[PDB]
Amino acid sequence: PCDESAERAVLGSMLEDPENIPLVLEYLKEEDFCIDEHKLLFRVLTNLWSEYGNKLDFVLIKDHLEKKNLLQIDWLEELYEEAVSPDTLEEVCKIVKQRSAQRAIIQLGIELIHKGKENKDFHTLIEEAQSRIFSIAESSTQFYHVKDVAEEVIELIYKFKSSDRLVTGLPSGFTELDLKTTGFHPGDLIILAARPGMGKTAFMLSIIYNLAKDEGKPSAVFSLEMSKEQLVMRLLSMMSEVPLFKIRSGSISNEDLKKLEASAIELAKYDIYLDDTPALTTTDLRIRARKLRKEKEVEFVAVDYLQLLRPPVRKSPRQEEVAEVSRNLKALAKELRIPVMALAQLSREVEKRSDKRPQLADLRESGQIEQDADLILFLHRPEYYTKKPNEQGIAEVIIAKQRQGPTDIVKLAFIKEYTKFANLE
Amino acid sequence: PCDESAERAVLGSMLEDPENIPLVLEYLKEEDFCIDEHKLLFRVLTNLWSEGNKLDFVLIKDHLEKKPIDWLEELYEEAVSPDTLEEVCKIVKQRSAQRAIIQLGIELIHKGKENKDFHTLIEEAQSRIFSIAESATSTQFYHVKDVAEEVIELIYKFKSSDRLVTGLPSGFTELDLKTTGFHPGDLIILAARPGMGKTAFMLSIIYNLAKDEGKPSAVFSLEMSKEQLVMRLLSMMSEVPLFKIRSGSISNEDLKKLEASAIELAKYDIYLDDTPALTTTDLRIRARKLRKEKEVEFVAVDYLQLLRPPVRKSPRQEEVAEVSRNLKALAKELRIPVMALAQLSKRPQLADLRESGQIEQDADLILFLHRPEYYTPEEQGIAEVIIAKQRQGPTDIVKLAFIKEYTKFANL
Amino acid sequence: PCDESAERAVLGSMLEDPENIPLVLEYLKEEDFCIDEHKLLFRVLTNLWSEYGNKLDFVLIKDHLEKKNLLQIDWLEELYEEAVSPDTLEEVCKIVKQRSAQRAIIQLGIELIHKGKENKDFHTLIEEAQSRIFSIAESSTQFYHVKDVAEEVIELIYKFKSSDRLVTGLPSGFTELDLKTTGFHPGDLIILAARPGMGKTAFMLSIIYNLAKDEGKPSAVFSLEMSKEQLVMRLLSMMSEVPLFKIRSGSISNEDLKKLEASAIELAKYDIYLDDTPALTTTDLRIRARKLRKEKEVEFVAVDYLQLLRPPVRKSPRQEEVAEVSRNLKALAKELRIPVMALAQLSREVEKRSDKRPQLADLRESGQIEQDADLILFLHRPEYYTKKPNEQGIAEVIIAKQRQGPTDIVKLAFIKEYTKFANLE
Amino acid sequence: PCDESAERAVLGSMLEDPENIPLVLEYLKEEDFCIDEHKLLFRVLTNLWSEGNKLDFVLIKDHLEKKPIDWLEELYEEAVSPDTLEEVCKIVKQRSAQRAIIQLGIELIHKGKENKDFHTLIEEAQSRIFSIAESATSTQFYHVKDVAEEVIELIYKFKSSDRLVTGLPSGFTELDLKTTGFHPGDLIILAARPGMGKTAFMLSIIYNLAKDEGKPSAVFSLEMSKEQLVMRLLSMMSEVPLFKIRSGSISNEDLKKLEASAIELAKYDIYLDDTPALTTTDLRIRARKLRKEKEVEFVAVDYLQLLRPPVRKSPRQEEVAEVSRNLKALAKELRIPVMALAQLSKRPQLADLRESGQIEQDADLILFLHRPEYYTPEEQGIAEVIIAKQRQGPTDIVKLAFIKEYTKFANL
Ligand SMILES: Nc1ncnc2c1ncn2[C@@H]1O[C@H](COP(=O)(O)OP(=O)(O)O)[C@@H](O)[C@H]1O
Ligand SMILES: Nc1ncnc2c1ncn2[C@@H]1O[C@H](COP(=O)(O)OP(=O)(O)O)[C@@H](O)[C@H]1O
Ligand SMILES: Nc1ncnc2c1ncn2[C@@H]1O[C@H](COP(=O)(O)OP(=O)(O)O)[C@@H](O)[C@H]1O
Ligand SMILES: Nc1ncnc2c1ncn2[C@@H]1O[C@H](COP(=O)(O)OP(=O)(O)O)[C@@H](O)[C@H]1O
Ligand SMILES: [Mg+2]
Ligand SMILES: [Mg+2]
Ligand SMILES: [Mg+2]
Ligand SMILES: [Mg+2]
Ligand SMILES: [Sr+2]
Ligand SMILES: [Sr+2]
Repeated sequence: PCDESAERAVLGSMLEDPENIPLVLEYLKEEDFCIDEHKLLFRVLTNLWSEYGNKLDFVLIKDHLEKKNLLQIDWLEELYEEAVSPDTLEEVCKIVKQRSAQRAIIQLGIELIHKGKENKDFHTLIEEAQSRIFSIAESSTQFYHVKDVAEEVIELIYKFKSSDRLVTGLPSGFTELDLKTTGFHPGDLIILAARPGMGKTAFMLSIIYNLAKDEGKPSAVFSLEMSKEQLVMRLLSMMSEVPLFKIRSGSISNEDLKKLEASAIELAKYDIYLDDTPALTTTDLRIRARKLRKEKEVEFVAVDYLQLLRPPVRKSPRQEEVAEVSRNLKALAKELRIPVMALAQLSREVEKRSDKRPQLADLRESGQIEQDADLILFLHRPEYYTKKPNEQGIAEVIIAKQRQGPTDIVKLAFIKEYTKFANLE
Repeated sequence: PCDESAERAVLGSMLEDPENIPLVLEYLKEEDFCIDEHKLLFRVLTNLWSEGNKLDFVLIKDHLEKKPIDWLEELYEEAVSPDTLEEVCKIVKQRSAQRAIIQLGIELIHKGKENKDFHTLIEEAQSRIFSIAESATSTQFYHVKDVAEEVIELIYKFKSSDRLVTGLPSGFTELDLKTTGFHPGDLIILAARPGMGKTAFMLSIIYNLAKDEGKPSAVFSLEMSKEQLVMRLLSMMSEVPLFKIRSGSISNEDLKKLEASAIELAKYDIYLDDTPALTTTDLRIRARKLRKEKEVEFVAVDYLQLLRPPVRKSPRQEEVAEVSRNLKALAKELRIPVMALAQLSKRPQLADLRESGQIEQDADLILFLHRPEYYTPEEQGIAEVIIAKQRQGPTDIVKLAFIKEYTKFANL
Repeated sequence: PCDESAERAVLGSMLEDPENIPLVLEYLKEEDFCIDEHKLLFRVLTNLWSEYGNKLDFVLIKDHLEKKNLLQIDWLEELYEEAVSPDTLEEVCKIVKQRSAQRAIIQLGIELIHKGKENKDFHTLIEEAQSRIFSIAESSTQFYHVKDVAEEVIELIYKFKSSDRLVTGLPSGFTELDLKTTGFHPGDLIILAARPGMGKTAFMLSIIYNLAKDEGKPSAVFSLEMSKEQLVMRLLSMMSEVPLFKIRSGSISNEDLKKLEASAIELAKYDIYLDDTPALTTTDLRIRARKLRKEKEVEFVAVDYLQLLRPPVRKSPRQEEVAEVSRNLKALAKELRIPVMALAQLSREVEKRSDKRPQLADLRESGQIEQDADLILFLHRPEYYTKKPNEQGIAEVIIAKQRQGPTDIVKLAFIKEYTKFANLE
Repeated sequence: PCDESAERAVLGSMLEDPENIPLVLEYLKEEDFCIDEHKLLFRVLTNLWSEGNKLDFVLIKDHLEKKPIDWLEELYEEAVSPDTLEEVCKIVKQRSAQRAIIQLGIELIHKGKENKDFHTLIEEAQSRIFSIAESATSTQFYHVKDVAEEVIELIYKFKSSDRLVTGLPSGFTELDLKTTGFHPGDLIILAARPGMGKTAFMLSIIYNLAKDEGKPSAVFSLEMSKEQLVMRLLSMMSEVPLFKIRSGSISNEDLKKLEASAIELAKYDIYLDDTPALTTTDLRIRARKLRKEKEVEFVAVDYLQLLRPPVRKSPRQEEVAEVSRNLKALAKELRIPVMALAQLSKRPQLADLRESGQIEQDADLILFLHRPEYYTPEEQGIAEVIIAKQRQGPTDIVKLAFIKEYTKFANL
């Protein structure tokens, strides 16, 4: 009817890292604990976290205990030992919650029988039972009346009205796309989806370069696909307009080198953070993105690419794993209050159709990703298909999903040599 | 917890006077009696009314001929005054109500004892608590006599009402004409290709419902944020295009319109929950509470494929079909119409929907949306609402106006 | 090697509700219990249930304990507390049985080694081992010789011979179908299967109406699809011949109302019980059907419809769940000793064939339902398909499975307006 | 538990006289000896018989040339009288039998210790107990010499028998002619579309088997009740149509015929189990006991798809194929022919059966039933039995008569 070993880890994980506390607070409340010992500890830490926030210590906790007189400590240290990982922490919180809910239900049953054996009004008992089951149901996210939501929406309209910006939110750097898309707003998820070799990795690089150079803003990229050196080397080729194949092959002119050196200096000026760790769990990416957001102030985060990410617990069907990863990414974007852009790859059936450009259906094949991506961009290169079209050297960016406006298409220039996207005229 | 003597006196009093029996029949029924012998005598006495009204001891014998005469005569000796009787009838009912509660208590303990996801346990616990609260009896079967009378009263109400529609109106006159309306306990499915304006059509329905019918509604938006959704509706009301809103391109004339729309919308009662992925069980639990607390007469879910079952099924279609069944069960339980939106992979037809996991079989009403201008020609400003399935019978089509910029539906 | 917590619940569940005892008796025997304490309790209750049957109390049990002197009681009350649900009861009985069987096997092994170390005849030991494993195997349903079965069959033939009935068993109300089908016999499962909108819900209503009116017999319907009000409202339309669409729309003439009122009076005369609970588990339906059979005496039960029912434990493939539900329904029909009729829906592929009528294969698509349904009926409306056939207003009932006779087809009249089936001429 | 000296004397006695060795060879074999040295000397001595019959010490040396001579001479000194020898041979065998039992005991403990469904544990426990009981030795391998002699004896029995059929006859002469018959340890599959009379054909087989061959049979009827099935057979015997039986339409002349058929059927030994859904493991356990207790020489299962494996498999075909393998294993273990009926989704052919989960590969014999009148013409009263697969080789077809009303099969 209860599990202590579980509660032990919940309290312990809260002791070692304070940040863990809120996470537990979302999952649990003081009274899912069977032990009064634990309910007190849950209470004091819950209060302590708000007052001291992140910098909560063990000596500081001890001093607070002494002032209260609540304390009489080795046990606390033992609990600290018992600390468990964030993923396991979520797991043990869940099992604690289920036991608690089970206890609560059985208790209601016991009471109703007792009340029933005694003589009381039927209406009173059932209404209270309704209230009690409602309370158990509440213990999480609730319903919102339109009046409260309306007030926040109006405030958002005010901020848009009061802005001096041609494009609200972070600009992409590509004028026609940037105008019709209205930009990248804080807390939304953007999806750049294209077939392999369509230049989405390059497009990401163009975006982050344009952001750092023109807007003077820092960005972060998790590159699961290519190493940080390859990413930077490609970027230098984009800046200096020295062909990438020559750089990698090792054939360069002294004049070409000086151009590359200068490009390196200018790039060093810009603030850009790279993580090339090959396969990250959503939990891993979340942790890294959190701290990177705190230490460095990043207004944009790119993940390349989506399919390379994996859930903390693997499932058998592929689609559920993707859909889960997507759902987390959107959750992260909101949490960080910055735009998050995830890249995605398209399956073979895209090119089996006579149109040869991407469609919404092609993305579905990967899962129910679309449901919460606030903007969806496709990349297409007809040229990719063959030599012949006299068109070539051009690439088209399709705007499959917008919250603001209708479906539209934007044509831009793409130079295969330097792997650089540029505005047409 | 029942009394043989307290109710036993009810039977005696019924034997003595045949005018006593309708009085007890009003207060209590056969199920409330603890003893089979009392229930049986209660049964025959109630049935005695139809087919001699006042023969007080020889129809008793007559009933015995087709079916303890000394014993009932002993019961005859035990009887009480009519003022006495109402009191003892009340105590018989409460003891019966007591049993129902105790039974519920035992069941609730059992549920806790079982092994299920706690959400499931909470969901199943709510259903039993609500059913017993409504019925006052553990048993859910109803004799047709009781149902028939209630139906007749309902028929009176339908006749005496000025139609329009006996069910909840969409706000669109012609569609509302072909459909009886949205009745309590049925599932309505709005299915269309992406960008056909089904999300907007839902907003139009709930808005028209709130303003004209003064009725509360609930929307579960799995796709777009509660904030995102609301701006939409404000855009529909004030007729200011979303692109202008966001761009910062708007003017003061635009604003005040948006503010007024915000005030007007705040007047209406509409509840929103945006949870990115809901299980059907979560949704019923939440809708369960929302129906009790705020009394919402309509529920919209956007959209269907975003929902998932408590236990995952294979591969897809069965999982989606499972969701449909759950929503239907929700509509039945909450006794309100529930509308779920669905996405589709010339016009659209039923076959296209079947590829999506065969929802058509569990649905009481199916609506499609089609916008010929979206495919792109010929002069047009219109979008058509198709009815694939109606419990009544015929498939029919309703045109309506659609404004691309405001994403607003209107009667022609 | 054993589980007490399990045995605790088995005894407890028997204490609170006597009816639970036989269920346990089917699953378990006195000696699957590791505790002598439990074996005594199992023994006394097993004996007690037969003598007192359903009305077995706690004071009465205590008095019996005292007369025996077996008793010396708080523990018994604690056991009563420990009572578990019917579904869980089945689950814990299973785990008790497995431990018991495991113990039994290991014991045989121990003995054989002991016997082996000692000097005994090989033939004697192995034969006894064969006997012992046979006993474990027995502890459930056995083989029946044809001689015993023949005697019961002959008795059934006698009852058919000695009957004054044109149709033995419950009549359907439709003369041609009723004659060739020979009727609905006690303890068999009938399946009415048709595509959505083919009028099976209406056909059920016709059957139950005809039963109550003509034969003066009570019936029960579990309507998972439509509410009790909708079901009754439709039925009133069938009786009064007032079109259903007018009733629901609210357009009626005072003359039409009086007809409806009279129909309500006549319907109130008939005994029909309705349960509109939306999704029932097989366990739920079984419990309700049991008590409804005991309190009210119902000779017919209809379930509309099959796919809406669900097993106590959900499985991943759909077909296994259906097949399980079917299997339970047949088991219920036998148990209740009354005919049980379940309605089933047919998938899209029925109308993808040029014949456009249902076939046995169409039903298979839903699972191995057919294996035990004692009669299978299909409904077909060619008219449903289009206006044109000059035929219309007619519906055909196909007799796919019969135990008595060959495959046959019966044509009947169907009025779309009133949603009523009627005999043709 | 063996004795070096007790058996050691057996070896000595074999050294002394070459007429002693066939006496011990009759009682015991090489496996019964505890020591490798004894087994090896036993081996060479047994093989010494074929290729000098009576050289008592120099073939010993001869065997040593191609392969402890002082030691065996010590064994030579230890020997005993021929009456003595039979006794010590008996004790060697029993100690050996002892070991087999103890080994079985250890294994049985292990099985209990493992984690499986208890039915599985009981099934696996039975198989080991039966094999050791039959073999008297833990090991199941047999040298071909022993098998060859048994085969030869069997060949004698086949030759000296008046055929007809060396295997179990169906009752239908021409079919029985083309098939050797139903032999012990093989799987026969009767596959046909619904209503082709495969259930009836089975009843005809088991009836003809019981009446003429005086042999017991077992049927697992998963589809129809034991009562339902039996009436059928009574209908077949008395030639009274089922529709008349049930309708109450029958006459006294009909009855007595049914009663006589009931008496005649009661004379025959036939065992029925109707369990709606059986696992294959349950079926073997039950058939295991039924074969031992009542000694049934034939088993029929109606029908195949209704069976299910101990562990569920995906999606379907593999699950069904698994069932086939299990039944084959059952036929092998019980050493009797096992016949399973199957349903099919011009004539019917092997391809149609393969769609059903590829049973053809595990089956020793495959029979199809076809009734051209059922499809409906031309004058006809006949149904054909097709052989798709025979271990011998050729596919062939056998006509037979079929009476629609009695559902009865007969020779033309
Ligand atoms: N190292 C390289 N050398 C030469 N051309 C390249 C190189 N990398 C990419 N390209 C060209 O430019 C495009 C770059 O796209 P890429 O970076 O592969 O995006 P994605 O990750 O979507 O495949 C490719 O289509 C290819 O034609
Ligand atoms: N500013 C605009 N100009 C033109 N069309 C627009 C504008 N804003 C929205 N739309 C159109 O309105 C439609 C909204 O449909 P929506 O309700 O989102 O459909 P669904 O519910 O299927 O997602 C989109 O198809 C979009 O093309
Ligand atoms: N409320 C109604 N109003 C008008 N016609 C109806 C109504 N309900 C059913 N019908 C007609 O009569 C038939 C009733 O069948 P229905 O009750 O839907 O059985 P099922 O459950 O098999 O679909 C339908 O085919 C339809 O044409
Ligand atoms: N009274 C009857 N009149 C005509 N045909 C009948 C009668 N009774 C049974 N039959 C036929 O006999 C056949 C019985 O076949 P059956 O052994 O059940 O086949 P299966 O084993 O494939 O189920 C059915 O096809 C049925 O049509
Ligand atoms: Mg890439
Ligand atoms: Mg939408
Ligand atoms: Mg229906
Ligand atoms: Mg059959
Ligand atoms: Sr109290
Ligand atoms: Sr001993």
